[PDB]
Amino acid sequence: QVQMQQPGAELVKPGASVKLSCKASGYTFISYWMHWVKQRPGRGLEWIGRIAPDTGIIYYNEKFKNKATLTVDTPSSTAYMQLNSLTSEDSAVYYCARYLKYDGSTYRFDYWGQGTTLTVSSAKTTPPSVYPLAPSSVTLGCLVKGYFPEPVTVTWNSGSLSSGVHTFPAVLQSDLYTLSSSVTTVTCNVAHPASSTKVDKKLVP
Amino acid sequence: DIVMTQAAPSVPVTPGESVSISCRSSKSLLHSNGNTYLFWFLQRPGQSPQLLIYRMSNLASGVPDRFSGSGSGTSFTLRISRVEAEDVGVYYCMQHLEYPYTFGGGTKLEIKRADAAPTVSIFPPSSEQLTSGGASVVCFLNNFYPKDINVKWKIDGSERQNGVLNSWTDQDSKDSTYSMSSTLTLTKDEYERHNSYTCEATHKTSTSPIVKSFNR
Amino acid sequence: LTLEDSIRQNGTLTLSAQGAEKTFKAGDKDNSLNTGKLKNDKISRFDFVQKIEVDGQTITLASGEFQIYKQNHVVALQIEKIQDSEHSGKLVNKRQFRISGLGGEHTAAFSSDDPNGRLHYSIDFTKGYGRIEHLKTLEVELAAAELKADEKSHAVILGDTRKGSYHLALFGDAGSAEVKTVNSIHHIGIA
Repeated sequence: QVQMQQPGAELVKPGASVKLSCKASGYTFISYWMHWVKQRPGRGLEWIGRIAPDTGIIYYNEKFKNKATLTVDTPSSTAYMQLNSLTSEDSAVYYCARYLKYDGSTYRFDYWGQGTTLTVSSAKTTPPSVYPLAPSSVTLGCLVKGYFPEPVTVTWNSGSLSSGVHTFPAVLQSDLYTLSSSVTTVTCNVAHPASSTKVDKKLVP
Repeated sequence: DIVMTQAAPSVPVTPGESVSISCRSSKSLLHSNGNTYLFWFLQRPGQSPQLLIYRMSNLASGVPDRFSGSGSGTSFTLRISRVEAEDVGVYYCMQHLEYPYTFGGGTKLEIKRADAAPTVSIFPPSSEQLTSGGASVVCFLNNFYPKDINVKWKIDGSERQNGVLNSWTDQDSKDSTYSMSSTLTLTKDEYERHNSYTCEATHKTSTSPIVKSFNR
Repeated sequence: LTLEDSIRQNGTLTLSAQGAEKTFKAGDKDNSLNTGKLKNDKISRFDFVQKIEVDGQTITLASGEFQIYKQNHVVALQIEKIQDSEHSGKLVNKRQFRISGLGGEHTAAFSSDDPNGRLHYSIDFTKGYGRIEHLKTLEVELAAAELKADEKSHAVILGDTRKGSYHLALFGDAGSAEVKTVNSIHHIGIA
């Protein structure tokens, strides 16, 4: 099926460059343009530019003329996007989206990448510290403290337990992040893509 | 550049009723070919934007029949005939008639539901954290309405004003409810010097506030 | 009878007229048409649509009018809506005139929105000069040249236009001409 894979997160020092990738699967890759969208933390979706793997042409937003560089590799079915001279205002999530070069289809922005959370800062990646929170319904917690940077993927019982789950937004204290998650043979599954860590903690008395 | 305006920042609605989300453009999105190039998108929290409506009125594959599209030149509206709780989120309009493609501001759908009480859960610091030199007491305010709630801490009967970090969830995709988590960050030292810890929640649900506590 | 050069990107060709539509899919020999069964010495006009399928959906690449000239042994395609797959990504209303026909060849008139054109040319077997008039364009002359099989196994004039290029193919016991004026490069046909 159509699948578009994006790296979960990427941290780099300010003033450097980064080349985001977006792999493609399940469709005739050369027939579709590739658009890139930035969603900063808070609100706002900006359209950056499109690249055509068939014609090689890039149409770009003037605001990202010297900030973004769009390249494509048809053999690997991957599109890239290089961000340059990175500042603090570039800390954001970046999406890819397919767009058929032809008018009259249902194949335009109908599939979106999971997003790449790009954090640009001078700090260093810290894997999370995971602590299970335990005391007709039972509430169980899971503390994910002192990680950097965002995001993380808290999950219970490998996704089997999905109703009654309450994952809370992170808090930035002392340069590192921290969240908690609740739910009402129970396993807390935390992942930190930036440090490439997966932690599975069981909740027991 | 074409400017897409979503005048309503957020709209409230009760489950089962009808909602209308609107969007205005700086120039007619009608091309000479007669096709109006407008998209409607739904962004659920922590997820990628999802196509809902294309060509201003045509429903997209996988989009429920509740969603409806209408519009003219410089005026466009998305309609949900019967609003369910799964429709909570931010709705974005977008033009693709001219480069640069431009989005709208986004209108958040808010669900007005029946007032409900928070469910306190309290948690002692774990043995692993205590061994690690840290101590975080963590309190949960689960499944309440509305988002306006307040939190107080009692260390051995006295209030605490330092290291109290709080986090709020968005509207539940099913319960249409909110949730909150307050965490008191202590050291392994001063946590070991106190016996009674209490987490207190104040809400419109009850005149008498709810507090749950624990003692080691 | 069979027109394979009129199909684009190995797709389809839905010609439709008089409440009937026949789709000539490339790669199959079953596609055929009138071998002069339509009225001779008359331009018969059809409404054509060129389509391909990408990832399980048909997309119209072009559409417009499709006119033919009938003899014992020239297909013309007036595109009215073509797609700008390079820049806009939209089906624009660009009008262009092309010629994509052939018939039964031997071995050894119309223009863009101008149906009333006269082709008066003569050639003698010296080894093809002709005059074309009755058109919006003022004063066009086909330049005489030799003929040969030219790997097509059929005699070809391959003349010029008066700074131009013309091609006429012999048949029986048919042509296309390219001219460049100040306003635009006009495509003319021979029959």
